[PDB]
Amino acid sequence: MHSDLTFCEIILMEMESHDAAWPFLEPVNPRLVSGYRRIIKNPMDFSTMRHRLSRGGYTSSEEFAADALLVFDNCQTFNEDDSEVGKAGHIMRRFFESRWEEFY
Ligand SMILES: CCc1c(C(=O)N2CCNCC2)[nH]c(C)c1C(C)=O
Ligand SMILES: [Mg+2]
Repeated sequence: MHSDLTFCEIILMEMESHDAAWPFLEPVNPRLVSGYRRIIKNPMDFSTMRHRLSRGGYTSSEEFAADALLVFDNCQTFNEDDSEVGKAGHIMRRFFESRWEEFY
């Protein structure tokens, strides 16, 4: 588990500092985004994952991956692939997938 969570801290650090991370560093404000609340049932973002890691809320690295993948599933559900947020989400999703795979 210490091995699991060490990897999680590395990959989240790397995602938080990525150029394409800007749509995911804070929760979407649904008051500012028409339709977000109706369409996205389980919002997720990097600061929520950071907060959860800080309070010890992740037991395994599979839990952590489920949150990361939820970020990018939400992104592809709500944003067009050719939108600014959609393009950034594909960059971040490919980064995470490839980085997760050269560990496990
Ligand atoms: C276009 C709105 C949007 C942002 C976004 O612009 N920001 C993230 C929140 N903090 C400020 C910047 N991020 C996402 C994942 C979305 C949507 C609708 O999926
Ligand atoms: Mg693949």
